Amino acid sequence: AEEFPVPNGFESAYREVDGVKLHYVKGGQGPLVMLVHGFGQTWYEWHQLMPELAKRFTVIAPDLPGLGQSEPPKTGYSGEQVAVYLHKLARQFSPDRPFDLVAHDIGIWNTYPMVVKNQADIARLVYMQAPIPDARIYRFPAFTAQGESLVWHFSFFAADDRLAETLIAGKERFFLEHFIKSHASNTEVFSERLLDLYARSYAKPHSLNASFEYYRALNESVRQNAELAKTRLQMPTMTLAGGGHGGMGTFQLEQMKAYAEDVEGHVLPGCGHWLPEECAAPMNRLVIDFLSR
Amino acid sequence: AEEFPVPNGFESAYREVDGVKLHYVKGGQGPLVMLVHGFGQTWYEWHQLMPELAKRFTVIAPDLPGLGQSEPPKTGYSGEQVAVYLHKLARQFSPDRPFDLVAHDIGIWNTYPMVVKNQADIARLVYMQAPIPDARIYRFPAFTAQGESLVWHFSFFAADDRLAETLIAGKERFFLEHFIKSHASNTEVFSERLLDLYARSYAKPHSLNASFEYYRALNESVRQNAELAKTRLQMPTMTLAGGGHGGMGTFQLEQMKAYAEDVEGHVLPGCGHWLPEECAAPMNRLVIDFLSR
Repeated sequence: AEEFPVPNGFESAYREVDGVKLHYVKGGQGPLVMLVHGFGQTWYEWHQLMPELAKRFTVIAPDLPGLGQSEPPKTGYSGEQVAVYLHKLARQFSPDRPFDLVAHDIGIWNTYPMVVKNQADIARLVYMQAPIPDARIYRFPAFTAQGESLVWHFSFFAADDRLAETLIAGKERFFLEHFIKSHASNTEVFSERLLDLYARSYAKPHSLNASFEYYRALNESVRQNAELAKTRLQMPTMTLAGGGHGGMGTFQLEQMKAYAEDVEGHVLPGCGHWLPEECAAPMNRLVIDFLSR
Repeated sequence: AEEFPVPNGFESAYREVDGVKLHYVKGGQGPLVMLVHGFGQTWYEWHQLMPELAKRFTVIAPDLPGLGQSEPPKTGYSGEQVAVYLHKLARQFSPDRPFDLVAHDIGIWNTYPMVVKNQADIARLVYMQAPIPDARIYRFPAFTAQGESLVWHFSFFAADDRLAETLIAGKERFFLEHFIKSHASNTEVFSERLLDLYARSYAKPHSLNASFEYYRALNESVRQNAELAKTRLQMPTMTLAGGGHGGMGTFQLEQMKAYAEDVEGHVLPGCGHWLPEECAAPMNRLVIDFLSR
């Protein structure tokens, strides 16, 4: 019944949060670290980091609402709405201590509002490989002198008429493999077995739709964040980005400098978008050291 | 067999040009005007303008290579390669006199090189609703505060692994309706009957692939034009652009001023991309008046 194999010593479980049944994988002991995945993926993208982190922390990795084995949200897909589910989930497990947060891709979109509104609950923050929704996203190019651009998919996924679901249905494995590899530097880490697992998961009709609903809410999140951003983040923050094909480069740290007072950043040469898989060992090391300081 | 109904008094015919059988519709008497369609359509987009122009001109409307009933090109799909076919076709019917040219969308891409290389063969020029391929196209955004951007489809159509044909095959009628209407202001001119006609034509497998090969050659066309643009156009030119949803707005004229010495531009309010259909009366009047000087 599990969509992905659970690491030894971890449990797959469910918690109801505001009427929404969320799936997560949990292990370890100590202060809580929540890990939040992004588009095309599930909790499983963290499966190499989780056992190392569980040596020193309690580690929880949820499926975003509607993705993996988590139920769709009953409110909506904008960042402020989804962030409520994730914040209350973390609070069920760390009610008496601030917790750490690591997020990738749209996991950023779905956590930033709860970080900025509940700063006393967040001990340390790691964000990798996606902009915080704001006006800067309107500057990315539609097309480049080398071919397809990094984020033309924002428009593809946000289009109405269920454009993305209709074109991708029946071709979910084909599309996801193209999407992953077109934003990767290191494609060999994506075995046919691994692509099969991710494709089977997001091909569930409610999960295919949920994937794109995050993008259909992106302009709403941008508008939400315009007000939230008047309060800068005060906790220690680290950004990570790939320096290779598919990576955000220096954008990640430069944007975060406008949001956070105490921020450090690293660009990983030879790595693209999918840092936990393409560049697991150095990504894991940087996260662990930053969180363990 | 005709994919579209020929206007009364016109003939549907073919002509072999450098080994490629081009389809065209021809009527009228007098000096030659060639009308060149763009993406998603065929010669038929001109069918309301042709009877009017034919009162004063010989009018020819070819199908672009690979599209409508024309064979794919044997050289390639870059602007400079395709323009050879169109120039030679026009000169078969106007061997000793300059002709007029009207082009829409990627018809611009496929005619600009033969215009700049054979300026004495072009009496007057009308371009509407697309950039000439140059470095400006790398500045359009992937995503806008309103949502879908104008030209995110550049990356989609240019993507490798035949991404666009693989996703759109079997769904051509769905996709073309969405593409056309999302770039329109006056959407109700696109009846189901008309969409059926256009979709059946570009769903031919070689036409679906040809459609996207034009975008796969776009960066080559940009590199070609960087050299060709060192000479400005000297003949009278007019640009038209829609001012409504889907329209190029002031960009059309502002770019043309870098390419032409003698240019007047119009922005048609309440009109999007598909000027001949969305705004037939004002567009036809503008074109007929400009060519009748």
